[PDB]
Amino acid sequence: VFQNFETLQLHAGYTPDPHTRSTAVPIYATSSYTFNDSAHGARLFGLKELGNIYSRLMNPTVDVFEKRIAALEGGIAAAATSSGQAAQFLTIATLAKAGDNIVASSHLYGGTYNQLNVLLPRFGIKTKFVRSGKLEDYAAAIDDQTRAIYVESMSNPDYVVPDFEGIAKIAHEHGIPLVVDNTLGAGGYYIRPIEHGADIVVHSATKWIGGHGTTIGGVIVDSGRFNWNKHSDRFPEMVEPSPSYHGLKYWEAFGPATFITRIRVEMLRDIGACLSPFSAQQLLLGIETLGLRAERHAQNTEKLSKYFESSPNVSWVLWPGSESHPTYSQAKKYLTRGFGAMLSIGVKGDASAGSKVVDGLKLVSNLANVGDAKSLAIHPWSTTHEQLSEDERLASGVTEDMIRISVGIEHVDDIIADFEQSFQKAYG
Amino acid sequence: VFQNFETLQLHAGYTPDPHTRSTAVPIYATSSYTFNDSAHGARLFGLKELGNIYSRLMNPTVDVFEKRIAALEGGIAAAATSSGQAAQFLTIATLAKAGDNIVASSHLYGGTYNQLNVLLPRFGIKTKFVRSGKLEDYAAAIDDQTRAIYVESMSNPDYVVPDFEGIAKIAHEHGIPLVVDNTLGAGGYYIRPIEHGADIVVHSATKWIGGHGTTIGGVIVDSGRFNWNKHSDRFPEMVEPSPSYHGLKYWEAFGPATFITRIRVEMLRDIGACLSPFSAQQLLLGIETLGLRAERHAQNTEKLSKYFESSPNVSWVLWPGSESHPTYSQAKKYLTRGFGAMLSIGVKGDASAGSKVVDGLKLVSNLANVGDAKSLAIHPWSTTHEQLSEDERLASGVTEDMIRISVGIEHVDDIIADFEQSFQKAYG
Ligand SMILES: *[C@@H](N[C@@H](C=C)C(=O)O)c1c(COP(=O)(O)O)cnc(C)c1O
Ligand SMILES: C/C=C(/N=C/c1c(COP(=O)(O)O)cnc(C)c1O)C(=O)O
Repeated sequence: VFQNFETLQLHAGYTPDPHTRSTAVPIYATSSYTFNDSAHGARLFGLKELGNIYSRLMNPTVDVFEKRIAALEGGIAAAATSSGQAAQFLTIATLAKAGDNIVASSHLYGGTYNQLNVLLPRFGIKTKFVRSGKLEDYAAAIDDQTRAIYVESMSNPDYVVPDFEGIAKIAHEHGIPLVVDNTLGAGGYYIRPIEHGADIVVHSATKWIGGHGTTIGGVIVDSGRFNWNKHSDRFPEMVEPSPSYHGLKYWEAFGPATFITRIRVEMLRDIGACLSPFSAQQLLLGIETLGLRAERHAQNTEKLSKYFESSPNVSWVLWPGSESHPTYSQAKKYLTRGFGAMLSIGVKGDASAGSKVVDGLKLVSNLANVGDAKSLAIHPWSTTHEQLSEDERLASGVTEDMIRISVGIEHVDDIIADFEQSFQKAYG
Repeated sequence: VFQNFETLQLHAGYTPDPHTRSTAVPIYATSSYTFNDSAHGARLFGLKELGNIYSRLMNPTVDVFEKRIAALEGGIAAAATSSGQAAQFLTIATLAKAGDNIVASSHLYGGTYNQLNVLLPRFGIKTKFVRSGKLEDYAAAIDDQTRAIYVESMSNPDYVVPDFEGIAKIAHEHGIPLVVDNTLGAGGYYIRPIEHGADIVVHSATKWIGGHGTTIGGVIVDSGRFNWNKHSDRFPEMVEPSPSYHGLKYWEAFGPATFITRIRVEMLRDIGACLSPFSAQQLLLGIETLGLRAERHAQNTEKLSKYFESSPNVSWVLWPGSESHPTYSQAKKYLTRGFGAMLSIGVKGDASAGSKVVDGLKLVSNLANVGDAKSLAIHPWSTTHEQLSEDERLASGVTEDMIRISVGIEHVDDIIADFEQSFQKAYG
């Protein structure tokens, strides 16, 4: 047992196996695992014994990655997926089925919005979007078919910080879990939603968790704290005999691990959005420095917001740590280890000034990603949120003059100098 | 243009890029691809220009994998998935939505059956199973909500070969595509369903395509031969303005590549079951020997069926090249380059005779996989088909005494000798 993020990110969930004593995690580039005998195979498939069967469901490299992220977020267990989008999809598909709905903040990553608003309705799963952040609107949107409340721990790219505890209380009084996308909380370093009532946490490990922009992946973290038996009227599949496994009852067999066990033995087994062990190993190398990177990211982001605030060329600065931020009181309560790695800005001049400043950058990179160690910038109105209508973009805090900046871990003087010379060129 | 499988498996879909001139396919371990300028990023996201955006959707290593398989199967294009299960799920989820159904053969790999019988119904998508293989029963099952016919080119694990041409006509005359799971066809080497009417081909690339049991992966191959416009009454999303892309009309923009385009810009984008480049490079190493391996696999299987036919300890041999096989007339018609890499057997003795024989093998491995270069054996009643009810296993051809054998490319004498010594320990 360790308390400290900086120790867990190096040590949790792995012990050198006695056979090789390998200090680093091996890459188990295998699809299969040989049975000891026929009866052993029968027990593994019959869920009468834990053990490796097939890498669509489990892999010892992926397993270290799952346990470590679980330990950092404070959950009991995790399941890795092939992407952050798949982490969201498998979660929602386990909680809900045709005829159900979920309640969700309207401030979302554009891919999430399109998934909730376009894809899932094809399967009879609808989403009601709440724009205000007000507790009473979240409560009003819930009905008898609702199966979750869904929010981002810091919305991409306007950085709304939700009232985690208030929203969790509403969810729990209605008998539904709170699902938090904690991607912008950097693996639990900036924000730890399970400590504030979240029942399930999903991540795009592609971002800060991975940290180096090499690898797509996602992960689903189960708090173990939602009582599926007590709320079985909304979730009968969690307690009733399972058609997939000859009347197996998940709650009776697995208890607090019921949700994440279903994710694995039903959803990964049948949807098949599994993570490669090569990908897991790249994510593990990033996790080994997650706290150090997230610490420098937030320091650079703070200094860079100061420079932007006093710049004659900057119209506005959106940074969650600012006392003029619309949700500063939530940010102050929940972000006590740095106010994130992100800021957005609007620049002065005509409609083409935003592109001229980005295109003039020579150190910052213009691409679709966040949470690289390299500094990035993009115009989300035309990119990450392009699929939404203009009204849905504005309802998500995405404006047409906004430049989203993912602040890297380069020396902050070089980042500042890069904008400062790009400003000279577009203005004077 | 090359004709020959043996040449395509080494050359199709890749030319050394002029910058590095790398003869082998590089591993593009990157999440992102830097824009030339802001306008370029907007053109990419707007689907106005072809180009790398983000590895959840596209990756140059994965692109070679996709093009090479499409060329080997005779399709216009392909999309990779994280697993064979994901390939099937994304395909059906694009053809069907809540309220729709598909018609499928009852002779299915157990995970596919569970997908169709248990998972997809939760999304309002039901499956009607046909047990007889009779053209009339396939036709009687279709109704106005049907969206495809689904068959395996050689069913796992009784090796029923369908009447491809007859079934493809039933599908096309009712306005629906024939979707064929060609996993046991070995990437098109043994069977090329598109030559016999199939519109969409799915593989588990985990099997013979990869050929070394290192990597999970899937692929979807579009023939480009199904007129979505002519059948827009059953598939309106193929022609009607798309809510994901501001009214874009897919058929009008992409024509015969419409289905495979939606797989990428809708399903891989939103479900996110993508393949990593490390996985793709492993599978490309497989594909470079696929014809050589499949040829040796089938030579060994033929000789091994001969050995089993004349063994006193064997009760029955099930091999699609046998003139006694139930669908031998289909097999003789569609399998002209070797009768596959699989056989099944039942052994004399009590209930525990099959386990005695498998457990006594020292060269053949007892595990869950087919299509490894190493020879494999398993008991599908308690493993790959365990989730099915007894009646469902029997209607898929699976019985309790069945030993499924994936014949490897070891020297056939060592394979035979392995069975001999296990036969002598268990039968005196
Ligand atoms: C292969 N399924 C194997 C399970 C270990 C087996 O031993 O048969 C398979 C699949 C699933 O593909 P993934 O395992 O998700 O890549 C799909 N269709 C067929 C016909 C298979 O054999
Ligand atoms: C290019 C994509 C970026 N976003 C990703 C993302 C995902 C989706 O996660 P995968 O990309 O599927 O791993 C989920 N949740 C959040 C808050 C995200 O930011 C981007 O914003 O620029």
